Amino acid sequence: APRHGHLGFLPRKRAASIRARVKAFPKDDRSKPVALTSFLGYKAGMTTIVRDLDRPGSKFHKREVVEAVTVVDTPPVVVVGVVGYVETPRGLRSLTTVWAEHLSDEVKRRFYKNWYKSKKKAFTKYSAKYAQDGAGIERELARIKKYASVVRVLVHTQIRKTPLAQKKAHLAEIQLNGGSISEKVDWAREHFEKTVAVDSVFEQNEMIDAIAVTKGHGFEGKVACIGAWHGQRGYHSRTSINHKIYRVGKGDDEANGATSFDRTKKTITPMGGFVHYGEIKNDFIMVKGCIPGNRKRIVTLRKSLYTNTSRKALEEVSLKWIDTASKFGKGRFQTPAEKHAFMGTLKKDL
Amino acid sequence: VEPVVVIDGKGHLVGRLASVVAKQLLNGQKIVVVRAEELNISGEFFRNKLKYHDFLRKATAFNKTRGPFHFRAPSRIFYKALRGMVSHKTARGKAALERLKVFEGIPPPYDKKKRVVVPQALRVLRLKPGRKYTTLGKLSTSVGWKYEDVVAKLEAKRKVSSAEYYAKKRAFTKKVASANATAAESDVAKQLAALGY
RNA sequence: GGCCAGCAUCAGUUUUGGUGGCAGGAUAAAUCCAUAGGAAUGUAGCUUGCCUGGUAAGUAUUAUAGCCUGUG
RNA sequence: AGAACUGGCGAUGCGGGAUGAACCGAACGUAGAGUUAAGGUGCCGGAAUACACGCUCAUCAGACACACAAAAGGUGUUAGUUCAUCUAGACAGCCGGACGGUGGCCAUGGAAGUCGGAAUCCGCUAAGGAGUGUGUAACAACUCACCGGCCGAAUGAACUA
RNA sequence: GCAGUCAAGCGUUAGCGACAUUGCUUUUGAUUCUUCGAUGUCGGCUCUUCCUAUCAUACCGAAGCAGAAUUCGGUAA
RNA sequence: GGCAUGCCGCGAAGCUACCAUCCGCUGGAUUAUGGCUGAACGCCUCUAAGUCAGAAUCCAUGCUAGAACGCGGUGAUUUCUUGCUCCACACAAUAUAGAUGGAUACGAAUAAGGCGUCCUUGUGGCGUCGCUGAACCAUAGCAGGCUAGCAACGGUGCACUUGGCGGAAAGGCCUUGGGUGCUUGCUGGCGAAUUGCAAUGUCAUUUUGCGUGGGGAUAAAUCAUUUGUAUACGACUUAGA
Repeated sequence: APRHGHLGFLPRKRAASIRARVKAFPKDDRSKPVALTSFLGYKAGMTTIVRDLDRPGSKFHKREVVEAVTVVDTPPVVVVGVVGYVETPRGLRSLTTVWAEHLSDEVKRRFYKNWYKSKKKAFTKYSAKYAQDGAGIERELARIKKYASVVRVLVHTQIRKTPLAQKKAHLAEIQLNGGSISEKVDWAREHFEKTVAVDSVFEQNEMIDAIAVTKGHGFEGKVACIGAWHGQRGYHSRTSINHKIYRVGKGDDEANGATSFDRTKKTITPMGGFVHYGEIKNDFIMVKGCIPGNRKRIVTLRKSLYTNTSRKALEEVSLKWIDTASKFGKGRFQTPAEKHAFMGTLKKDL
Repeated sequence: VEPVVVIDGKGHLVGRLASVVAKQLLNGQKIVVVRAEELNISGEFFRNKLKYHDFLRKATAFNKTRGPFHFRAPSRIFYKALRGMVSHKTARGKAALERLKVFEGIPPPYDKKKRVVVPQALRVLRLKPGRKYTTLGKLSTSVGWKYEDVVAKLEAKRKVSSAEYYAKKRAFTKKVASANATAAESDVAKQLAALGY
């Protein structure tokens, strides 16, 4: 009979870092343009979407169905550097790293720990080398062109722009899908300090996989028949695959929550706000199902590492309405207008 | 006589080469091995695979984490065979093993350095013609060594560079030989010839 | 006025090389020379079909090579 | 199971046998020199990865208290014995003959040789089975048992290690 | 098993003996209504680990296997 | 308002659920099996040589952890503990799994190759070599002195300087320009003693510290408060010049 879990997931010691490191990246298709392999963000909360589907041969074909969906915060991102790797018998080794020298205070805080007590002796000294006519970054580009057949770009999250006010941002590597590494490095150099749009990397109905750290539960350490004669739960990296993206959330403008059917002008911000989270005011991605971890936990979005031709991925969504009632209790209305209509005027109104 | 000797694994028997390397190491002789992926083992491929699988089963019965690592790299496999020949659990064995180094392919700066072979260990010389033999590279690839393709490109590049260097050396030596022939018939040349040169 | 070594030759144990003269075999035997013969895995030559100038067995037991046998 | 008899341990050190209280050797004070028994001379392991005649492909050979699952069997290998084929053309490979009474006699819708079954003849020759098989309602259709046309020098059968 | 039978081979070379072989081995799918002194602690829960002399799934194979479905040899833990 | 976790209906939240929801991979090598070519044996043949398709089998793709004693890159590294670091030498102690000339670089085949040559550039012809590296350089001066010239103007140590190549651990190699020593390639003027018939007779550096003098830089994390996504206890992630 089965056992108390999967032996491949044991031992289950605590994760070495809150941020889930990417184990692998999708194969580099040279014929495709210079796109982005993955993205990083913080998940806000859960919501319910009611929609119909075009699924011929299914019992619920042409019938409206409600499925669990989640909203992940993903504000605009700016590239901070580029990293190249060379294949070796010991594996892929980092050749050299480059920086634009135009690093925001967020990455400086991330690098340091006691920023308030820190003297703020940032990269300025090294930047002074770059703050010239050049020929240094040109040398780095030449080195990464002659070698480093695989290039990974470095980006940092706009933690300051996140609804949950914070000063320290996360940093992680992201690969490219473009042609020969010449185009990759040229695009990376041109895109230094340039804003990155989430919608440019994903699209509706796209199948994606994500990695995150599950909720911790503290110490979790009876039958006296275990050994023959002849202690932690949660707070570990976990992966999930085959997640359908229903719609790209352009949360910097109204009408994102309402669909073409309901057109109930409002934002996806649940009444009162997300539990233990702020108020979304920037770009976000809508993905069905659920992702490990809790609110404010960093998550990574990847396109499954491979292309899928199954009809499930091909099928397109027909969102009719998105639920945004107050999750802080037994919510009954989507916007204050509905609550006022139901209850009418109140003492506070006069 | 040389302080350091580089042995090419290509076309060499694992057992004899390992035995001679271990014997030389115990006498205070630095030895380094290159192109270990090109090493060969007698017998047919299936027999070698079955023999290797037998060692894989061996491990710590109850604690399946501290058992001897079942290395997949050809260099590590070659080192493991030499380990059993030397007194590993001794100070002398540990000291001798330090002098020994094994790498897949020919990484620098050993690429520029001279390479030699062991006449009493050549597979082509000692193994009878027609006898089945197995290449260590194939076994490594079959046992999860996902690095054969990576080594191939570096080996090809090094071979091209060495071919260019050999062409330059041949061009120089042709002129050297022409000059030596021109210098012949001189009195010093006659004296050298009469004195064994 | 002693202790530790080197050098030359010494007596015992012992190890590894060089060299000369003798006795024994079939008074070693092969090899070498002479003598009369035999054969082919036929030597020169001759002979027949083919064809650039070789080829095959037919003859040829030593001839423009040699072998063996018996004896001295 | 039981008898007389021999050796060792008993009372025992030492070299080797991975190690074995019964194995091989071996006359036990303290040191030096040189030669050996047993085991060997690829490493642990001190000694030739020595010569020479052959075998061994083994999916875990082989280095195994030698004891029995052990008798054969392998279109696996190496070496040998006997009996015949033979230039009155050695075995094997391509082509034809394979007849005539006859479709034998009894069984009977059909057994023309190949669903039943007794002998299997005589005529005839280089040779022909009242049939070896493949397949037919009934022959019919094709092969060899046996022979010849070409080849072209050793071949087939039973045993032993 | 016993007692033979044929006799590949070994034989004091009269005897042995491999494989087959005959007799125990309610002929009308009837009913035996049969289930005969185990002197011993083991028996059953959960989970793990190992074998294949493997039930399903998987692999292919031989069948009066036309399909459905069925009989069986083998690979595979 | 306390009291009898007194209770009642609701009740977030702590726990937690087939008693709720989202997902649960794809390329090769094989077993048995079906074949190819083709012997073995003048036939034949899936096997002896190779090879095709081929199992939930095997390897990786993917997933969890990560050598707590593996690795690469990146930023900084103390202004009055003036403390610290690089480089030229300056004395010491340290110890060398053990210097006592030189790791001298094609690859492929081993029933075949390297070199020069001819063209027709060929899987070509000719000559040349292996049958060991017992090979090539270099090796003369106090562990290598003080000097005179001869002809070459070559060989080479040394700091600058020009460009190129090298990322598998590159940290290495070649080279443009002269400058400064050696030159035993050749011939001469001198010291060798006494270190007593031998007592390795050292002149190789590994690291560390203080000194001179030309430059170089002006940080950290923890303690503590706080926070809670972490949370038995520890650890850990946030915020305050």
